[PDB]
Amino acid sequence: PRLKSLTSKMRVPRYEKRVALNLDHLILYTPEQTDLSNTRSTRKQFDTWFEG
Amino acid sequence: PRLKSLTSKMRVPRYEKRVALNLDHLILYTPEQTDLSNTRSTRKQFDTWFEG
Repeated sequence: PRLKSLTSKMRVPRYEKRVALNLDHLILYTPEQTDLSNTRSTRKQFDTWFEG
Repeated sequence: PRLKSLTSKMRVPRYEKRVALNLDHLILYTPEQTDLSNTRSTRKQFDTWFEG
């Protein structure tokens, strides 16, 4: 006996009724936390400084 | 011996005397609490964002 975390009967928004929006294939998405923030800048900027 | 929750001899408002206003067929109405609030917005808005 085993199972998964995410579910489908959960209370979730619905455009129309049958639709479930937060598609439950997102099991694999956990990049670095700080890497996503705004407090760190972007890779493009980091490049253009390094080139200028 | 059995019975129901709601009653008729209860103190209730009355337009005129014979009338009972909170019609006692409301046994079946318990949608989700948050679904009724104002703190969550409406399904129409949720659609028009999703379409815009």
